[PDB]
Amino acid sequence: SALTQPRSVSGSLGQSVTISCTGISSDVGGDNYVSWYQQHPGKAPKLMIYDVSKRPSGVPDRFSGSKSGNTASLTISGLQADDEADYYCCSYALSRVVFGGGTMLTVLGQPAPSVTLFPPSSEELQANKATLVCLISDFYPGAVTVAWKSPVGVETTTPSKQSNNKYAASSYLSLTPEQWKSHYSCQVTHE
Amino acid sequence: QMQLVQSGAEVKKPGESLKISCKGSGYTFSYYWIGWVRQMPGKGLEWMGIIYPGDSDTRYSPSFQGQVTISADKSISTAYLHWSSLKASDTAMYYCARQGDLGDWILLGYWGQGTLVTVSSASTKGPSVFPLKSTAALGCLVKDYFPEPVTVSWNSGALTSGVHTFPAVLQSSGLYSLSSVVTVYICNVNHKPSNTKVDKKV
Amino acid sequence: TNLCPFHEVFNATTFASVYAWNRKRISNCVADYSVIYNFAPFFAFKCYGVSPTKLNDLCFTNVYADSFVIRGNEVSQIAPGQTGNIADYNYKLPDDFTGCVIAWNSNKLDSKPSGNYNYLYRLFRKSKLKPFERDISTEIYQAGNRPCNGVAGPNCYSPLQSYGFRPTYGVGHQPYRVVVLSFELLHAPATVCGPK
Repeated sequence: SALTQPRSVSGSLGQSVTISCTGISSDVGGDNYVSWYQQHPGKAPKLMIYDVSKRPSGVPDRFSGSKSGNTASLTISGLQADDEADYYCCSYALSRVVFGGGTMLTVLGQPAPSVTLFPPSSEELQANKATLVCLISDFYPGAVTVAWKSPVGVETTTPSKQSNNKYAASSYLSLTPEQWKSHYSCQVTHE
Repeated sequence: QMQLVQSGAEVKKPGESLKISCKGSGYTFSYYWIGWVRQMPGKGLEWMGIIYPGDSDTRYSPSFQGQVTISADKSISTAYLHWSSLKASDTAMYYCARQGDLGDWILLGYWGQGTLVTVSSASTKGPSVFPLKSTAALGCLVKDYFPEPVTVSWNSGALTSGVHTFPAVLQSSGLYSLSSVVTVYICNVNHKPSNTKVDKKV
Repeated sequence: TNLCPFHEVFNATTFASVYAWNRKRISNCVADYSVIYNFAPFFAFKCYGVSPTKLNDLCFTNVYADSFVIRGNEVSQIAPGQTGNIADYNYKLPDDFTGCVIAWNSNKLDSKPSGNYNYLYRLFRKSKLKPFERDISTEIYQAGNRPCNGVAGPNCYSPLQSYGFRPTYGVGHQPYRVVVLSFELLHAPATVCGPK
């Protein structure tokens, strides 16, 4: 069998959330072969629930679970910013472990973006290049819009490492030195 | 203490047949199962197999019955992944796991750091560094590098406060680009996939 | 027809305690026992009334797979006419048993280096179990004449003990899984057969 997991889920701080895991198997010897794993961006999985009627050591007591037929559930009694990570359920009843598709929990909490423009250096000009780097950080929402100033080779990434629960982004305007010296204002819009 | 470290990043081309390793310590590497888990970019985890270091009893998943073989050297407490005729689809962060004293023999209790395996042919190019009313924040601009596992530091690690390394940007040219700013200095770039280490000051 | 659920009984992750041996109703299938021969080097495959080789060329009315993990020094007790703690108080097969006993080592699966206490065995009971009987109770056994209650005492002890299987223990003390396939072949209708 294969486990299905709602790709995305949401919640609010202080409240609770539930995750569904359908496709649990069963064997002669037990039917509670369900476990849940947490994985932050850029880190390894961390077991949080095994033997759903039990919890590991060191895991907060707010991570409790319930079973309901071929489906299991995970309840986070109190959402916090440190819970914004993917959750994968596992079924290891038939000596073969099967993982789900993951559930990205996006907790809603306190929300402005800080922009800093860095002009190209002299080494870039000597190398026959000109790159204008535009930085964005200090914004909580996972969405930000960027523009360039006439209305404008530039790329940018929306997501970023949430070290202090604050998103970030950076843009790199790639242009030739002649086009850069012939003439800028990194325009950034946010909710 | 119980530790489980994996080999470093391995940038390889199709058909080089590399091998990843996992060095275990802090426990008896003879009675606890040891396996590997695959996680492709953006997708979820995938189980490959487990091995009992005591006897050569390997249990593989139906999807990895012959694509890769798991081995363990009980004399040095290490497990290995042996790839033969790698493919571009093998690009993924492979995580090692072990039994644990909590649950059943198959339950993965403790996990490792994970080794990044990149099967590509983008010339394995090295990065180029350029030192960047503001007075402020200083930084160093890095560009022209396909391998993602790049690290940037300042003063060999002496400056950490105010330092923030932001994600990279994979331009249409197939090369990444990132930046690092320090709130207020020599910036150190270490491109391990190419052994290209460079030091620059703003 | 549909294949037989020989999986979930052999390829299962954990089996059950001896005092809670599970039975899986196997009916309306094509029993291909060839998948068991190449499963593992079993320590015992004693079939009573039938030969292991000449087993895929017959039919059975209703076969029941009894799964339970026992200790090595007491695998000789899972057989007809045997006596002992597990034979008399946990799991007793009849003298007229017609089936196969499949036992193999499980130290690599059912034995942690800190003690697998999830496997329990009934040590004390006021009467011996009859063939194909189960006692999941957990009432304190009164050995003496003094009354007892829901709490242990000097003369009334707990009925279930734990086999602390560890990988360091020698043969005999290691865990050994058991699958007792009970056959019943007669003029009755056939629900499970072999691959023709």
